[PDB]
Amino acid sequence: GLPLWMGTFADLMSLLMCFFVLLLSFSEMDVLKFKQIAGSMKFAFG
Amino acid sequence: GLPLWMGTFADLMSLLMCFFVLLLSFSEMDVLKFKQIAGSMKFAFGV
Amino acid sequence: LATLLGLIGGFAFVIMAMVLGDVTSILIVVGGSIFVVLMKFTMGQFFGATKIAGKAFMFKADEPEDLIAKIVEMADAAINNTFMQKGIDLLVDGHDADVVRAALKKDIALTDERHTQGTGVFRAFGDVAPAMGMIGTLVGLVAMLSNMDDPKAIGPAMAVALLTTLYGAILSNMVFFPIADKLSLRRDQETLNRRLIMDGVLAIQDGQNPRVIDSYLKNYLNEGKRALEI
Amino acid sequence: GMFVDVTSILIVVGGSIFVVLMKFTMGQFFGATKIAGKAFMFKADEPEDLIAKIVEMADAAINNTFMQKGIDLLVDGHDADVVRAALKKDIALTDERHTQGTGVFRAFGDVAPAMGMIGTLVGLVAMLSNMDDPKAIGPAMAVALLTTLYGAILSNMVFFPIADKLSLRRDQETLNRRLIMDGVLAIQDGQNPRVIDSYLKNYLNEGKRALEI
Amino acid sequence: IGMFVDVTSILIVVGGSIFVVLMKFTMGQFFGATKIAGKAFMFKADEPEDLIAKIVEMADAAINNTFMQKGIDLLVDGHDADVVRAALKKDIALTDERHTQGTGVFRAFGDVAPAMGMIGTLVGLVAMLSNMDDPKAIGPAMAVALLTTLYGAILSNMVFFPIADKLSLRRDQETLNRRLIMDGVLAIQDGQNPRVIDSYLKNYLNEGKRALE
Amino acid sequence: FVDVTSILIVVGGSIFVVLMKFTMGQFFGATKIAGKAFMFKADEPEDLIAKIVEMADAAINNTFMQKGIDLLVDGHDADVVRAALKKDIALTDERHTQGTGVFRAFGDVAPAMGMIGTLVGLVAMLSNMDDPKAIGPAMAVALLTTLYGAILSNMVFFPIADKLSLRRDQETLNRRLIMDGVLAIQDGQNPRVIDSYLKNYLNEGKRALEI
Amino acid sequence: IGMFVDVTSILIVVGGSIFVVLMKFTMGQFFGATKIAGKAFMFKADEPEDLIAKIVEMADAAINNTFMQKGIDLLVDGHDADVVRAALKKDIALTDERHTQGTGVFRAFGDVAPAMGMIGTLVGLVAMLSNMDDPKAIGPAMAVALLTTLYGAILSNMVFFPIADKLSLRRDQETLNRRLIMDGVLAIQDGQNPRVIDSYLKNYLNEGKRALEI
Repeated sequence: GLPLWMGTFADLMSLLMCFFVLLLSFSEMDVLKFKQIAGSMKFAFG
Repeated sequence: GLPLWMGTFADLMSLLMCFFVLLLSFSEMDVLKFKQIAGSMKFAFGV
Repeated sequence: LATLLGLIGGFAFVIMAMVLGDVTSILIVVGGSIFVVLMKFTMGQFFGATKIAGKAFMFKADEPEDLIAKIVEMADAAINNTFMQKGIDLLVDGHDADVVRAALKKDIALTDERHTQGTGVFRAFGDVAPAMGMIGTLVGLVAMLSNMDDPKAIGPAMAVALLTTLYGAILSNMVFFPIADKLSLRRDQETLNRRLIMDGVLAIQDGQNPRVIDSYLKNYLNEGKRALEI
Repeated sequence: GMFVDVTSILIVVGGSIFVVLMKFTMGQFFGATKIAGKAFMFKADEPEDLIAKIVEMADAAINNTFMQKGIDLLVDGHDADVVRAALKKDIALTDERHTQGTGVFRAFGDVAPAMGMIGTLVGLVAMLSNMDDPKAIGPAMAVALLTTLYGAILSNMVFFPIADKLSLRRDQETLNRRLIMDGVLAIQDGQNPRVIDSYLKNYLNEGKRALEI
Repeated sequence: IGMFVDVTSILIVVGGSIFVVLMKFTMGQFFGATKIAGKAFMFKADEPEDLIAKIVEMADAAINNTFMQKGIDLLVDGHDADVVRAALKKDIALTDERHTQGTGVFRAFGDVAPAMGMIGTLVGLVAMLSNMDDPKAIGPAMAVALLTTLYGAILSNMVFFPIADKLSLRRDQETLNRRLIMDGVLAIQDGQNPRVIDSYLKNYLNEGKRALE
Repeated sequence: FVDVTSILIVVGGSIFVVLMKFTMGQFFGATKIAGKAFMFKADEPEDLIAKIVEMADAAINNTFMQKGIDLLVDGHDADVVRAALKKDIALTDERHTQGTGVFRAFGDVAPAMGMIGTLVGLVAMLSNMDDPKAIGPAMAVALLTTLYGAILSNMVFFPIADKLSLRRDQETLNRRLIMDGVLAIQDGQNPRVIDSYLKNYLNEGKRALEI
Repeated sequence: IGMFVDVTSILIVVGGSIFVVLMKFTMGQFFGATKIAGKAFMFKADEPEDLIAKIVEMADAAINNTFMQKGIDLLVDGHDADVVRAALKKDIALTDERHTQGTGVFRAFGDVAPAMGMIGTLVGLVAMLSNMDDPKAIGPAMAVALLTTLYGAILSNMVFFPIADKLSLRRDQETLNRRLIMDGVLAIQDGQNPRVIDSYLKNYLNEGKRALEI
């Protein structure tokens, strides 16, 4: 199988995902920064 | 032991979670949305 | 209280199935799972496993009580079941004890092997479903990252990709693994039934006392997972 | 308010019950529940009292069902073979019954966290999909967190400890039944009380009980 | 940079897996495992029914498969049953050992690949989070992390593990075929009737995974 | 960081689960054996070999050696003393196995209790959200529970179990050496041959690397 | 780059792993295991074919490997065949156990490192969350925790586990060569012709791992 530290790591990461989704749910993204990030990501992926 | 795919799952979660941290790098807190978020959380948890 | 537990189980399965139902997301998971499984089992064996699962989920096993009653009523005297009819025909045709024992034990081992193969196929499906769901989720993540246009379309789009992972989990813990577990339970039940038929047929052919064979049948009844029912 | 609590409870408990009911029949589950109840309110008869009772009968020649069965069989069955076989059958039946109960509760314990993770994923998908309605992400995170917490609590504090306590009770019952077996066999053989009392001493320090000394 | 990220992800995953496996297995062992996997994939194993028919044909009379040719040569060389049986068992053990080692090699590959995916993910995520204020720098880092995780998952679940179970299934088929050939050779040397040995060999048709009727 | 509530939650949950598994007396005996195997040191095998050679030349500090000598004084055959020593060795081995098992149970249970405490803390903070600036630090203390479990699952309980198993190996080696010495003494063998036989044990499954 | 180096993180990982391993291994045992790993990495195991050639070349006459050097020295000492067999078997078993315990030490290190990395990233996450007013300047505060996790993963997967696997491989090769040398010295003491022993020597060269080569 896998070591149990992997399970603890997965649970902690899912918990932090939930918390960060909550944090972002009441935050506004800068449109210019998001456009720059989108362009860089599109260039990186082909 | 644990399921063999759990590793990837942890990876995936971390991946996504880090992306959200990136999405929070250029974010701007909105007080009003926080207000109804807190109200909804209080209503949902039965308080 | 039994009705309450049955209702809660049915309601849980219904709500989880409605969460399952939404077309492509399940399709990637099932296609990947099938492709990975076919490296271990030929399509004929997979279809045989599905046949066995259907027969186990649609036809109830014959309870040991009616089998014991029928065996003892033939013993005092001297039918819908298949194996018992075959054994009865085998002894009435006229044969030694050893050949009948060998034939019925071969049939029992064949049933055990078939049920074990079905259990193995569905356990392989359960093992490989979440990994393929995760692969589908990662491909969806790549697509959404390569089509980054609107911030308000980040939430839902990601929620679609992650959806695939969910399906894998729902297919792994609520479909394939439960079917494997039910197949194992059906294998144990059918092994017990066939062993009881073995004992009864051997006693009838050997002309043993019906009382001792009745005690033997009760003793075989009082063992196994049934021990909790007493 | 109540909706998210019942949704989380439905996911976790209903999924666990559905999977176990596919695994174990309903009557067997109720038998396991009865076993757990009888093993959580009734303290096991400690072996020292059993040794005292056994040496009392040995010197001479209630409050224990197995001892009553053994003495009833001894009064009727003169040969030691039938008594030994029947009591070993009872010992094996009790062992298998407790093992099946432990298996049921451990099956619950393994199934529950998977349902907790599934509920977490459902809540996460709902939160990501809405992400804009305040009245739609509160319930989603309520479901996610409550399913994870209920899965963890039921797996590590309700079902696994009950299974472990059932295993402890099976060990204690096996020791008690074995001591009764030795007592009845000695009284059938007419053994001296002192030699059997010395013999049981190493039986006391078997396994877990070796830590106390 | 678009192809550079793909090259970097492939380098991380495949190079890490190769290095870790090479530390575990001899490099010629890796060649042997690759060759046996290629043979087990490109070629179809002889049907046991065909082997049974051929064996009963020679039994009545008293060869493309090499093991059958070796058995026939041993039988015609005027050797006793013990030496022929020992040689056939040694060949069967050698084949089983080769297939087990190949399965082990590919299982090691499939176990190491997700770990390299995790390492690449962590490297890419650190590169992103450290270069937060550089829009031109998080694209490649995110792409490396995501693609290395996806490649680890794909290689582990679709390329290496299924090859391992395919090698295990081919080991089962090879062992069954070689055992059938050995049994047929022993029956021919003993001199039994064609019908009884035909029935005995057809009894093997329902062994293991072949129950598909 | 330091939090009394978090460590109390982790230790209380772990103790409750283990007391469901083991009994209170067995847990206290496990703590006693851990203290005895930590604050004390096992006698060097070379010292025991020299001690047995000294008695071989003459014809007593360790309790097992004293017991063997006492059973040797009162004219006892090889079988009875061998059975008594084997019984004592098996009892000590099983006691150490029980201690290893209970500390393994503690190590396996602690992180789950940490995760449960973290989830409860997060639920409380979510149900009592008042100030945005306190959404960060609050979960911090919640995470303090999880970290604690991790530490207790990797720095205390698992190392204690491993040390207990190592001490079990050391004690079974020492008692096997004492058994061989008593057997040689009752056999009246030469000091040199038994010295070589005892020195053959100096390269056991853990002491070979010091060479 | 400086974003992948952190003194506190590597300190946490290495100190925790060393402290946990020292609970079950003495410092002398750890140094012995490190010496084993260094010797097995820097020196190459002698080819079995070369050893067979050297044995058959020295058979008719009546030096690199120390095992055969001690064998020929003991042969000059003229000990009994039982003494030769006992001493050679004892040396082979001692080397086998030494390599096995070196592998055990390195596997303990490899199994302990990622858990310490997880502890370190938990500490990093707590430190980051205790100093967050807005989720803006939490990039490097997450990078350091992920750095601890990456250190743990790298040390577990590419440094310690490969060393344990290489130690196991070297143990197998050393056992094979030791068995060949023991058989050769036994044959030389017996005085048989060089050719007869070679007939049965080469049957079992491809044992286990080497079974794939044919």
